[PDB]
Amino acid sequence: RKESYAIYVYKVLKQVHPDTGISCKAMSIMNSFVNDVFERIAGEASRLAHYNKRSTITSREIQTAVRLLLPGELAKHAVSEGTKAVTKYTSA
DNA sequence: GGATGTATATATCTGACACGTGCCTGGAGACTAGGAAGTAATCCCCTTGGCGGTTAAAACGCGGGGGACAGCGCGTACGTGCGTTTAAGCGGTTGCTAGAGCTGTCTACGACCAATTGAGCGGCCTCGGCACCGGGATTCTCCAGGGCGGC
Repeated sequence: RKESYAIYVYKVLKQVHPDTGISCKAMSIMNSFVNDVFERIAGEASRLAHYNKRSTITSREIQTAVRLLLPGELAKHAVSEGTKAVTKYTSA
């Protein structure tokens, strides 16, 4: 009961590299990275909601936080990823 | 004798004080639930002062040469100044649209709560692969017999 991100990072690793392992320190670094990106995007979306006098955080605020924080092709590819995930989640 | 410098008085300009009003946001009073303080138990990590042994890192000394720094020359590129151009800055036209603010209505979306159950965490059993032990096949070193030579 430690509430980590290790199993999902492991499944993503088996998606991109099915025959590659990962050490415990590298897994801790990946968990810290996911937590850092989560709190950056959530803080930017919270600030965006407060700037526009909105009481809710929607996918638009998350999208704007992604386009604000992520640079270059990372931003547009993450927008395409999140957009098609939201489209798949809505239709079904 | 005429006009100029200077002092006191009066009207006007301007920042500041108080009065008035709305309104809406903070304060007063009451109630309630849960966040956090406190308590006890268990277990593992950290503290302080020691010992022993390995060993690789740290320290010290010394020679030498590479590099930092100073000086000098030179030539070029930037500062300085002036005359000319040009465009910024201001004021102005003329319509339309974007956007803030306010009011109003409504609806879909998210909070909330109860029941459920299935994905996450731990252990247990098994397989894939690596490794330990016993047995069979192949090649290397050696001891002895036969033949020849000498007195």
